Parts: sequence; structure tokens; C-alpha cells
Amino acid sequence: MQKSNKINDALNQHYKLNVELGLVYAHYAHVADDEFDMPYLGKFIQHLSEDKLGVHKEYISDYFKRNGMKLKTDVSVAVKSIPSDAKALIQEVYARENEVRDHVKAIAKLALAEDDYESFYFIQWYVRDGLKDLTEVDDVVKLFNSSNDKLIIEETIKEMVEEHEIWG
Amino acid sequence: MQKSNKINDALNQHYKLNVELGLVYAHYAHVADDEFDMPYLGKFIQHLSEDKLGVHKEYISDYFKRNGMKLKTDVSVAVKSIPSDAKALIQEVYARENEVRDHVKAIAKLALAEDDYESFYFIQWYVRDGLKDLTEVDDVVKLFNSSNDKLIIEETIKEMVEEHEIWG
Amino acid sequence: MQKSNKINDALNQHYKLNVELGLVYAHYAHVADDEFDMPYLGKFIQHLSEDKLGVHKEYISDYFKRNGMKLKTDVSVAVKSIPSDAKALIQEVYARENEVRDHVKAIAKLALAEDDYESFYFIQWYVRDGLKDLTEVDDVVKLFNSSNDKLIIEETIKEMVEEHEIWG
Amino acid sequence: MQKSNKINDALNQHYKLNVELGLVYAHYAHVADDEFDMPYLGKFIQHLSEDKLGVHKEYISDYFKRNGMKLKTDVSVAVKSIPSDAKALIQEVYARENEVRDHVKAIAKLALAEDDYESFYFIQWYVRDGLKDLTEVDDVVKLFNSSNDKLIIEETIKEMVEEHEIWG
Amino acid sequence: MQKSNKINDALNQHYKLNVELGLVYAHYAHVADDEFDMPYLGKFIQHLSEDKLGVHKEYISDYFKRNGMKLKTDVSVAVKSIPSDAKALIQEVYARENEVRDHVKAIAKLALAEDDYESFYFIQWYVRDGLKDLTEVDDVVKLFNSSNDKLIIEETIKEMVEEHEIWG
Amino acid sequence: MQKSNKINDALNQHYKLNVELGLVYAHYAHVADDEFDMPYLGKFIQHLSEDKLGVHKEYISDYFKRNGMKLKTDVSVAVKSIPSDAKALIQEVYARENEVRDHVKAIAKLALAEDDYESFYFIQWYVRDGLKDLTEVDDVVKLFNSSNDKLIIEETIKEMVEEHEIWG
Ligand SMILES: [Cl-]
Ligand SMILES: [Cl-]
Ligand SMILES: [Cl-]
Ligand SMILES: [Cl-]
Ligand SMILES: [Cl-]
Ligand SMILES: [Cl-]
Ligand SMILES: [Cl-]
Ligand SMILES: [Cl-]
Ligand SMILES: [Cl-]
Ligand SMILES: [Cl-]
Ligand SMILES: [Cl-]
Ligand SMILES: [Cl-]
Ligand SMILES: [Cl-]
Ligand SMILES: [Cl-]
Ligand SMILES: [Cl-]
Ligand SMILES: [Cl-]
Ligand SMILES: [Cl-]
Ligand SMILES: [Cl-]
Ligand SMILES: [Cl-]
Ligand SMILES: [Cl-]
Ligand SMILES: [Cl-]
Ligand SMILES: [Cl-]
Ligand SMILES: [Cl-]
Ligand SMILES: [Cl-]
Ligand SMILES: [Fe+3]
Ligand SMILES: [Fe+3]
Ligand SMILES: [Fe+3]
Ligand SMILES: [Fe+3]
Ligand SMILES: [Fe+3]
Ligand SMILES: [Fe+3]
Ligand SMILES: [Fe+3]
Ligand SMILES: [Fe+3]
Ligand SMILES: [Fe+3]
Ligand SMILES: [Fe+3]
Ligand SMILES: [Fe+3]
Ligand SMILES: [Fe+3]
Ligand SMILES: [Fe+3]
Ligand SMILES: [Fe+3]
Ligand SMILES: [Fe+3]
Ligand SMILES: [Fe+3]
Ligand SMILES: [Fe+3]
Ligand SMILES: [Fe+3]
Ligand SMILES: [Fe+3]
Ligand SMILES: [Fe+3]
Ligand SMILES: [Fe+3]
Ligand SMILES: [Fe+3]
Ligand SMILES: [Fe+3]
Ligand SMILES: [Fe+3]
Ligand SMILES: [Fe+3]
Ligand SMILES: [Fe+3]
Ligand SMILES: [Fe+3]
Ligand SMILES: [Fe+3]
Ligand SMILES: [Fe+3]
Ligand SMILES: [Fe+3]
Ligand SMILES: [Fe+3]
Ligand SMILES: [Fe+3]
Ligand SMILES: [Fe+3]
Ligand SMILES: [Fe+3]
Ligand SMILES: [Fe+3]
Ligand SMILES: [Fe+3]
Ligand SMILES: [Fe+3]
Ligand SMILES: [Fe+3]
Ligand SMILES: [Fe+3]
Ligand SMILES: [Fe+3]
Ligand SMILES: [Fe+3]
Ligand SMILES: [Fe+3]
Ligand SMILES: [Fe+3]
Ligand SMILES: [Fe+3]
Ligand SMILES: [Fe+3]
Ligand SMILES: [Fe+3]
Ligand SMILES: [Fe+3]
Ligand SMILES: [Fe+3]
Ligand SMILES: [Fe+3]
Ligand SMILES: [Fe+3]
Ligand SMILES: [Fe+3]
Ligand SMILES: [Fe+3]
Ligand SMILES: [Fe+3]
Ligand SMILES: [Fe+3]
Ligand SMILES: [Fe+3]
Ligand SMILES: [Fe+3]
Ligand SMILES: [Fe+3]
Ligand SMILES: [Fe+3]
Ligand SMILES: [Fe+3]
Ligand SMILES: [Fe+3]
Ligand SMILES: [Mg+2]
Ligand SMILES: [Mg+2]
Ligand SMILES: [Mg+2]
Ligand SMILES: [Mg+2]
Ligand SMILES: [Mg+2]
Ligand SMILES: [Mg+2]
Repeated sequence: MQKSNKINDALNQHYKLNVELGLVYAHYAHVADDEFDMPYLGKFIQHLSEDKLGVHKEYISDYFKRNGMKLKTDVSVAVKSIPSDAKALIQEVYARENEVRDHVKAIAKLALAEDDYESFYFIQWYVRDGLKDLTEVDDVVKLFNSSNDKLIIEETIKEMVEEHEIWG
Repeated sequence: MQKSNKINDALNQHYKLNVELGLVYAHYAHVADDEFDMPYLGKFIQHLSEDKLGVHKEYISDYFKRNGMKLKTDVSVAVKSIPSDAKALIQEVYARENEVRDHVKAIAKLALAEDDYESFYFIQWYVRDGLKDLTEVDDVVKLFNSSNDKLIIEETIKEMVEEHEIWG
Repeated sequence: MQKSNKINDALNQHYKLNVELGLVYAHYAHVADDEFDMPYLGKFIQHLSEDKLGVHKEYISDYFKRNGMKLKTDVSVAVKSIPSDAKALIQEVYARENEVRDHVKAIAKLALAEDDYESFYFIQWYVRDGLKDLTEVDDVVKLFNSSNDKLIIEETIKEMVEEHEIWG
Repeated sequence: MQKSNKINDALNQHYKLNVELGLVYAHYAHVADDEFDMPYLGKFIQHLSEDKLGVHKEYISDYFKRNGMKLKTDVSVAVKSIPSDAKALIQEVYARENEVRDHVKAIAKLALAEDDYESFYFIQWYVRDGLKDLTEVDDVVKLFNSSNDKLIIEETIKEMVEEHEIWG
Repeated sequence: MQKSNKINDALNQHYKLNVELGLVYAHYAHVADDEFDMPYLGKFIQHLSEDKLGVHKEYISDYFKRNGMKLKTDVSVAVKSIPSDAKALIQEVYARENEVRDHVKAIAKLALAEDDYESFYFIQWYVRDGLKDLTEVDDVVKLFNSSNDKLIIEETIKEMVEEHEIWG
Repeated sequence: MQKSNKINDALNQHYKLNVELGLVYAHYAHVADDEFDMPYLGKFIQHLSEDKLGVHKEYISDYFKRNGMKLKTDVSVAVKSIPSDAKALIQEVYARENEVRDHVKAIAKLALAEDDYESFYFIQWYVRDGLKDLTEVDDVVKLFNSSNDKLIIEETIKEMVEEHEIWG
């Protein structure tokens, strides 16, 4: 029952992505409220920041404790440019969440290639959450194409931040 | 009522410290439970990680929204070596918390030098919390000098993780 | 423990400002609802009027009772011109609240220059409230730049008038 | 249904009286507790200050919103001399409240002279309150003629500040 | 983050003052009830004795535990003369409480001179309480100038011994 | 029914002992937690400090009020040396409590020699409490001879600080 080093590597990479994405999202949330005058969009992005810097990373660490895998902490992130407006901020978040889905697929494929069924089981959570988080972000992006009034959008977002049988 | 760039710089530096310290503490918490077989010490360090990556950073961002100061996100951290044992892990945390106190003092001094009384008010929270957090860490360090049995220490720590009128 | 006459003067000046600002705000609230057809903006300005003519002045009087300082009542205010629209009404309120912050800073500086630490303690409330009140006003100003529909703005304001750990 | 300019003038004058009387009463309340060592008399005068700077002025503004009358804000008040003792302080309040009654009578007379029955209806509140407020003040004045002991008077006043079918 | 020896000295001095003042107040409370036949005045002075020998001293000790400062216990007090009457007993208490305020100011000044912002934070409690305790004592002193009947005064004091947003 | 001057003297001496012992115990409690890293032992000694500086002294003062005896306040205490360890700290407390018992016996003997049966009745409380307090202290001393692990002792003490039909 020796741990897979490839899976160990891939999951340390996912830990990093989650840490760094959450830090970018914290800045993006600040910018939503401060510069773009959209506090509820900020609360949405802040809640996603906390999701990435919380359970998304913690489950990897917990799993590692259980199987012998080593946790690595190497984090480098800088927000050097901000999107121009709020539509583009949420569109950037979307693209980053679609990339999460790609990364998770690769891990699942690797687990099966490695006959690591515990790792294939563990990553099902992230397979499901990849679509859940993408859908939540997609719901907000759409509002920017349904209304040209920031305060309507803001009112719709505040009802969003106030489980599906499959997608959680 | 123009914002101080020195104070802006100093507080962006404190944001970074908090982010990075919290990430080191997350790794240290993992190591406490996994390698040093001390789960309750890990819960203590995890709760401190979440304090640093939460309110400690968020208050700076909130303050910036209110005053015009710019938030910067530039984070670089790597855990390249781990302390040898649990005593030394909590002693490293202590040293890092004593350095927090030094950094906070400098900000308070600067605020007064700048006649930025809103910033002197805002940092009182961190002045107080510098001693509070240091004391919490100090209480754990002491246990390692009061007992040579990991499980006694663990039992004492679990009652610690289950407000002072001045120190919060 | 003799009272500072400079601090006495400065705080009698702050009492006057608060009385007079509250009276201007009462008129401005009336104008918001009557002429600009924005009743919820009026309730916001009325609540700020009552804040200025209440606790803001009362705490100064209470403090004076406790320390020997003399209260002076000399009030002169006339609303001779009204802003053209609602955006400009809330922008005028903003400017007047930013000036409050300047005045409070001066008092805090003076207290420290005078070694009047009771007065430096007493004014911390106003240091904090200077930013709190400015932020509340800033939140409303922003709405006028996020929507060109008075009734959307009105709906957003009514959820605002229906404590932060630092800013109160 | 065009608004009466005479009634508009008279009611803007009553608004001013109420604002200014309330400000004098706030100072007088401070003096009662601080200099005359009578805190409960101060609470009585403070409650009358808040009555004058609250409902007494607000109803005029509300009425104006409803009928087209213009609100004017021109306030000038200075407390340049204080009565010598507490008896005389409450006797001054009395005289000022008896003058309120005269002013209200004039408004009622004018409304009838103008065939402004909405204004005659609106001022009935102030006709009634003119006697109510005068009676409350009269009850306190009497105590100063019933006892030569400040603390007896104070004890009687504190039970006063802890509706008649006609007088409200 | 080395502790200030001057601040250590000054706070050991404040500990002593509090211990000794509380012991004088215990005797003074006894004298109020026994010799001056004023039991409620005694309960007031006893509650102040317990305040000085409790939180006032304990917070200093707690603070010392947290920062490395050394507690010293050197106490010398003797009540060799008693004031002649009750008015003078409460007037002596007043003078001793006004001196507390002077001593606390000096500590705050020293903390700022020393750039000891933790100590400046810790002493804010005592800055505030210096005025609070003085005001409580002042309220009783006044009664002796408002009535020449011990039992009226006693009745007023018993309602006093049966938080302000700023002064606690 | 004239009061005994010998009993008056002896009870003024017991008042002094209680005041001074309580002050030594407050320092000893501080040392237990700070230097000896034993917070629960400190809470035990702090509770004994408060017992001595509270009821133990107050009952003497109350008794004096009732019988004509004069209270004297002459207090001199300095903690010039601290015991080396925690065992010795609690052993010093023990010795001081055994001496309390001797002193109380003398008072009881004197009361009977003086035919002061009210004083013999009053001191029964202290006769009983002499053994009660000694037993409480004895229970802690024993722990230091039952375990060589500070944290076991600490855990046992914390269940002690979380009435016998005879001994109270
Ligand atoms: Cl870079
Ligand atoms: Cl935007
Ligand atoms: Cl995409
Ligand atoms: Cl693969
Ligand atoms: Cl590296
Ligand atoms: Cl270990
Ligand atoms: Cl260190
Ligand atoms: Cl500086
Ligand atoms: Cl004018
Ligand atoms: Cl408008
Ligand atoms: Cl402005
Ligand atoms: Cl200045
Ligand atoms: Cl004038
Ligand atoms: Cl008077
Ligand atoms: Cl009259
Ligand atoms: Cl007429
Ligand atoms: Cl002497
Ligand atoms: Cl007397
Ligand atoms: Cl004095
Ligand atoms: Cl100094
Ligand atoms: Cl000595
Ligand atoms: Cl020890
Ligand atoms: Cl012994
Ligand atoms: Cl004998
Ligand atoms: Fe906001
Ligand atoms: Fe969610
Ligand atoms: Fe765009
Ligand atoms: Fe998620
Ligand atoms: Fe809605
Ligand atoms: Fe809803
Ligand atoms: Fe809702
Ligand atoms: Fe809804
Ligand atoms: Fe809704
Ligand atoms: Fe709903
Ligand atoms: Fe576990
Ligand atoms: Fe905590
Ligand atoms: Fe070691
Ligand atoms: Fe903290
Ligand atoms: Fe246990
Ligand atoms: Fe427990
Ligand atoms: Fe438990
Ligand atoms: Fe327990
Ligand atoms: Fe337990
Ligand atoms: Fe418990
Ligand atoms: Fe309306
Ligand atoms: Fe408010
Ligand atoms: Fe405009
Ligand atoms: Fe305010
Ligand atoms: Fe709505
Ligand atoms: Fe709502
Ligand atoms: Fe609602
Ligand atoms: Fe709603
Ligand atoms: Fe709604
Ligand atoms: Fe709501
Ligand atoms: Fe008062
Ligand atoms: Fe009333
Ligand atoms: Fe007179
Ligand atoms: Fe009225
Ligand atoms: Fe009564
Ligand atoms: Fe009653
Ligand atoms: Fe009552
Ligand atoms: Fe009653
Ligand atoms: Fe009563
Ligand atoms: Fe009653
Ligand atoms: Fe009694
Ligand atoms: Fe109190
Ligand atoms: Fe006298
Ligand atoms: Fe106090
Ligand atoms: Fe009564
Ligand atoms: Fe009562
Ligand atoms: Fe009562
Ligand atoms: Fe009562
Ligand atoms: Fe009563
Ligand atoms: Fe009551
Ligand atoms: Fe502790
Ligand atoms: Fe006990
Ligand atoms: Fe030993
Ligand atoms: Fe006892
Ligand atoms: Fe236990
Ligand atoms: Fe238990
Ligand atoms: Fe328990
Ligand atoms: Fe238990
Ligand atoms: Fe237990
Ligand atoms: Fe139990
Ligand atoms: Mg295969
Ligand atoms: Mg300067
Ligand atoms: Mg200076
Ligand atoms: Mg007619
Ligand atoms: Mg300096
Ligand atoms: Mg015999």
C-alpha cells in the first residue's frame, strides 16, 4: 500500500493552486467592493476565497496524514494587474475555475492509471466541486449580460449569497 | 485627509506577514499531528493559521476600503525545513509571534509620527492581539517544560482549545 | 489635574459643529424626500442628523461635567442654498463628514501635545466614528454612480437603514 | 388648495423657536447637573430639549412636505447668561413655555382667519402640547417652593421622569 | 521586545497605591457606618476598596505575567487619623482619586516616551477608570452640599449602589 | 458589657495578619503561574488571598461595629524572597496556615479567660476555618509528593478549584 509519488506531486500542486487562487480572490473581492462599488460581488468572491483556502486545501492535508504522503508548502503569488471592470473580474474567476476542472481531471486520470483507488475516491469530491463552483460563478457572470445596472446585479447577487442531490 | 503612503506600505507589509505566517502555521499544524503525533497541538496551530489568514488580513483590507489606501498582494513563502520536534515547533511559533509585536509597534509609532490617528486607532487592535496571541502560544510552550509525556501535554492542550477585559 | 483651555475650546467647537451639521442635515433630509422624491435617502440623512444632535454633542457635555470644562452654546446656521440634485446632496454630506475627520485629528493631536490622556481617550470614539460615518455616507454616494434610476437607488438605501469589530 | 404664505411664515418661526429652545434647554440641563448638582432636574430638561428638537420640529417639516410649504432653516442662539440657581432655571423654562402657548394661539387664530382648516387641525396638537409641557414644567417649579432641600426635590423629580385623555 | 524598566517601576508603584488605598478605604468604610452612622456611604467606600484591591491590582499582575515584568510587593500603610465627619471623609477620598488620575497620566506619558504601545494600550483602562471612579466619588460629595440631613443623603446613596459608552 | 481591650488588641492583630497574608498570597499566586508555570496552583492561592482579604478581615470589622471595639489599620508587608519551587511555595503557605491556627487558639483562650462569650462565639468561625483552610492547602501539598509531573499536579488542582457538615 505504498503511496504514489506522482499522485503526491499532483495533489501538492492542487494545494498550491488553491492557496494562490484564494489569495487572488481575496484581492479581487476587495476590488469589487472598493473600486467597482459592488459589495455583494465581493462577498461572493470572498466566500470563494475562503473555500479555496479552507476545505480545498485542508482535505489534501488530511488525506496526506492518512496515507503517508508529504505536504509541501511553496507559494508564490502576486496580483500585478486587475481586470478593468466587474464583468471582467468575474470572467477571470470563471476561467480560473474552468482550469480547476481540467486539473482535477488529470488527477483522476492519474489515479486510475496508478490503480490508486483511495485517491480516485478522494478526488471525486473535487470532481463534483469543480462543476459546483464553476456553476456558482457562471450564475453571476450571466447577470452582467442580463442587466446594465450595477445595482440590479448587486440586488440579484445578494439573494445568491443568502445542496443539489448530485452536485453538492 | 489624504492617506499616508508610509502607513499604506507598512500595513501592506503586515498583510503579507499574516498571509505567510498562516500558511507556515498550516504546514506546522499538519506536522504536529502527522509526524509528531500531536493532534491537539495541531488544532492550536491551525486555529492560529486561520486567525492570521482571516481577521488579521481582513481588517487591513476593510480599512483600506474605507480610507483610500491600496491593497497589494505579493506573497512568497516556502517551508523548506521543519523543526525537529514539537517543542521546537511551538518555540518557533513563539519567536514569530514576538516579531509580530515588534512590527506592530513600529506601525503605531509611525502613525503617531504621521499624525494618522485613525491608523493609530485601527492598530490598537493589533497591539492588543500581539500580546494575546503571544500569551496563548506561551501557554503551550510551557507545557513542554512541565511534562516529558506527549499525552499529558496533549490532554492539557485539548482543554485550552475547548475574553480578558483588556487583552481580548 | 487642571483642565486644558485649548482642549476646552476645541471641544466646544466640535459641539457647535455637530449641532449645526445636524440642523443642516435635517433640512437636507426634508429636501431629499420632498423635492428629490427620495424618502429613504431622507431617512438616512435624518438618522445622521439625530446622531450629530444627540450622542455627538452629549458626550462632550458629559465629559465636561466630569472634568470641569465649561460648555458653551453659540449656534449660528442658515441653509441658504440647496444642492441641485440628490447626488450632490449626498456629496455635500460627504465633504462635511471628511471635514469632521480633519477636526477630530486636530483634537487628538492637541491632546497629546497637552498630555491630556483623558481627552485623548475620550476622542478615540470620535476618531473611530469619523471613519464610520464617512463610510456610511460613502456607501450611499456610490449608488448614484451605479444606477441612473432613482427607485433602484431608493430600494438599495432602504436595505441600508434596515457593528464592525473595530469601526463600531 | 394653495398654501398660505402667512401660515408658512408662522410655522417656520415655530420651527426656529423649537430648535433654539431645545438648544438652550440642553445647556440648562447640563448646568442643572453640573453646577447645581441636580441630575434629575437635568434629565427633565434634557427630555424637554429632545422633545423640542424632535417631534415639535419634525411635524412641521412633515406637514410642509405634504402641503407645499417651504421649510426654512435660520438658527441663531447663544446662552450668554445662566440663571443663578435651580429655582430660577426652571422658572425661566416656565416663562419660555408660556410664551410657546402665546405663539401657538396666534397660529391657530391665523389659520382660522385664513380658512386653512388643515393648518387649524395640524396645530391642535401644539395647542394641547402647549398646556401639557407647561404643566410638566409647573410641577417641577412647585417643588422648589415646597422644600428647601435639594435632595428631596431631586427624589421627587426622579419619580416624575420614571397620557391624560385630553392633554396627552 | 524587551520590557521597559521605567514602566515596570511605575506600574509596581501603581500596584502599591491601589493596595494601600483600598486598605484605607476599608477603614474609612468602617468609620462611615460605625462612627458617622452612615452605612450606605460605607458600602460605597467598601466597593471602592474592593475595586482597588481587586481588578486594579490584578490587571497589573496579569500584564506582568504576559510581558516579563516583575511584580514587587512592598506595602506600608497606617491610618493614623480619621477625618472629622462624613463630608470630609468623602472629600479625602476625592482627593486621593484625583491623585490617581495624575499618576495614570504619568504612566501614559512614559509609555509613549518609551514607545511601549502595549503599555499605552494597557493603561487606557486606567485612564478611563480614573475619571469614572472620580465621578462616582464626586456624585456622593455633592450630596453633602445639597442636604444637611444625614438620612436624606443616606437614602440617595443607597440608590447609587443599587456602563457609560465611553467611561465604562 | 464593656469591651475587652485585650480581645480588641488580639483581633486587630488578626486583621493585620489576614491582610498581610493575603497580599503575600497574591504575589505567590503570580509566581506560581508565571515562574513555576502552574496556573491552577495560582488560582488556588489567589482564592486564598481573596479569602484572607475578604471575609476574614470583614468579619472582624463588622464585629467591631457591633461591640465598640476599635479597628486599627497598620499594615507592613514585603515579599523579599520567593520560594525556589512550587512545592516549597505551597509548603510555605501551609506553615503560615498552621500558624493561623495557633493564633486563633490564643484568641479563644483569651475570650474564655476574659468571660467574653460573644467573642468566644465569634471566633468559633475562625477555629473551624483554621482547620478547613489548612486542609485545603494540605491537599495540594500532597500532590507534589504523589507525582513528579507538573501537568498531572495541575490537572488534579483544577478539579479542586472547580461544605463539610462540621468544617464548612
Ligand atoms: Cl513579481
Ligand atoms: Cl465596474
Ligand atoms: Cl474560460
Ligand atoms: Cl495519467
Ligand atoms: Cl525556494
Ligand atoms: Cl515530538
Ligand atoms: Cl523569541
Ligand atoms: Cl516612526
Ligand atoms: Cl444669513
Ligand atoms: Cl434628484
Ligand atoms: Cl470631500
Ligand atoms: Cl497640536
Ligand atoms: Cl452673541
Ligand atoms: Cl441651586
Ligand atoms: Cl411666565
Ligand atoms: Cl390672525
Ligand atoms: Cl506608623
Ligand atoms: Cl458625620
Ligand atoms: Cl482634590
Ligand atoms: Cl515621561
Ligand atoms: Cl523591607
Ligand atoms: Cl516549580
Ligand atoms: Cl508547618
Ligand atoms: Cl489567655
Ligand atoms: Fe461596505
Ligand atoms: Fe458555497
Ligand atoms: Fe467591459
Ligand atoms: Fe468549492
Ligand atoms: Fe430584492
Ligand atoms: Fe430572499
Ligand atoms: Fe433576503
Ligand atoms: Fe427576496
Ligand atoms: Fe429581496
Ligand atoms: Fe429568499
Ligand atoms: Fe487525527
Ligand atoms: Fe483565539
Ligand atoms: Fe528537543
Ligand atoms: Fe490573533
Ligand atoms: Fe482530562
Ligand atoms: Fe473541560
Ligand atoms: Fe472537556
Ligand atoms: Fe476537563
Ligand atoms: Fe478533561
Ligand atoms: Fe472545562
Ligand atoms: Fe413620505
Ligand atoms: Fe448609525
Ligand atoms: Fe447632477
Ligand atoms: Fe456618528
Ligand atoms: Fe428589494
Ligand atoms: Fe432585507
Ligand atoms: Fe427588508
Ligand atoms: Fe431584502
Ligand atoms: Fe428587499
Ligand atoms: Fe435583510
Ligand atoms: Fe451624573
Ligand atoms: Fe414628555
Ligand atoms: Fe433664589
Ligand atoms: Fe412637547
Ligand atoms: Fe423615593
Ligand atoms: Fe416609583
Ligand atoms: Fe422608582
Ligand atoms: Fe417610588
Ligand atoms: Fe421611590
Ligand atoms: Fe412608581
Ligand atoms: Fe449595619
Ligand atoms: Fe463600580
Ligand atoms: Fe464639617
Ligand atoms: Fe475603578
Ligand atoms: Fe427612596
Ligand atoms: Fe430604586
Ligand atoms: Fe431601590
Ligand atoms: Fe427608588
Ligand atoms: Fe427608593
Ligand atoms: Fe431604581
Ligand atoms: Fe494564563
Ligand atoms: Fe474556599
Ligand atoms: Fe524542591
Ligand atoms: Fe478561610
Ligand atoms: Fe482531567
Ligand atoms: Fe470534574
Ligand atoms: Fe471539570
Ligand atoms: Fe473531571
Ligand atoms: Fe477532568
Ligand atoms: Fe467533577
Ligand atoms: Mg490498468
Ligand atoms: Mg508630532
Ligand atoms: Mg510631549
Ligand atoms: Mg371668516
Ligand atoms: Mg518618540
Ligand atoms: Mg473563669
